Amino acid sequence: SAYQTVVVGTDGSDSSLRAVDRAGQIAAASNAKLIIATAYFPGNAPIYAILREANDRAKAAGATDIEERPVVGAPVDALVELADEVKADLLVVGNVGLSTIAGRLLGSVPANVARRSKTDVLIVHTS
Amino acid sequence: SAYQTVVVGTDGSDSSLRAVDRAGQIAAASNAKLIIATAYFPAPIYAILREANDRAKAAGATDIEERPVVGAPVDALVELADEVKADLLVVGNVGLSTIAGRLLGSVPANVARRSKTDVLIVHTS
Ligand SMILES: Nc1ncnc2c1ncn2[C@@H]1O[C@@H]2COP(=O)(O)O[C@H]2[C@H]1O
Ligand SMILES: Nc1ncnc2c1ncn2[C@@H]1O[C@@H]2COP(=O)(O)O[C@H]2[C@H]1O
Ligand SMILES: [Cl-]
Ligand SMILES: [Cl-]
Repeated sequence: SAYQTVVVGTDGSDSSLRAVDRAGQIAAASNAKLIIATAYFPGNAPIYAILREANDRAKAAGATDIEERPVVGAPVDALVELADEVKADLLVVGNVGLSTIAGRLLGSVPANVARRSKTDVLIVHTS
Repeated sequence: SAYQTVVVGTDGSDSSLRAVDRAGQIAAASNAKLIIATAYFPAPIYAILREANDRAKAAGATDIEERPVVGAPVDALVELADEVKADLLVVGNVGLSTIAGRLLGSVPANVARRSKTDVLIVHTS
């Protein structure tokens, strides 16, 4: 059953843009819609700079159906909620934060996304 | 450039066979080889792997290897992915969102953290 809708979270980090490269490849192969999301607490010119570069990276990896979503709020909430809202088949994040003791105990975006998601989660090895 | 070598872990559970189903489909769509791995301690095992092969085929995959590996699930999956130069490791989600899991460890969380490859955690339960 092919992925139809893939959501990828980027904060503009090089690590995260690697997560976008991969989501873009997976989307192009599944023939899926890719949704690039960037969560932020709000001026807001850099959020759209992040989304256009992510778009360019995803398009270079093959994706052709790409949507950009600037989302107001915290990263975990914004990605999980977005994924429920668009009925995403897959949610993609990088792995920054997964290995520190403080991230394991206090939280990180990939770990909390993995725990909270009701869909498949791809954790791209970006660091 | 796609994923070319996909590893999926199964213990024979129905939940882990849904992870095999998804890995099969990804392998098909990517044009990759699928490796089906079952970690154990010292054969139920070939029964398990034959079911998994059947499911993976049903899913579109054709280039399949069965690989039984000795040891604990996380160690065996992570070492195998290293040895076979896996581009993607696929596991199901049992234990991931439970406190028992934070306390005893879960396969998916430990794999996500310790693998050196992309990890797809399938929402199998
Ligand atoms: N502000 C954000 N918006 C969307 N996703 C984010 C944000 N911050 C962190 N993430 C995700 O968490 C990931 C942690 O590792 P990466 O930097 O490789 O990639 C990151 C993104 O996928
Ligand atoms: N002995 C094992 N061999 C390989 N993979 C395992 C083993 N035990 C658990 N797993 C993996 O961890 C996942 C936990 O959820 P599932 O049962 O959906 O799918 C399981 C497998 O992918
Ligand atoms: Cl560690
Ligand atoms: Cl719990």
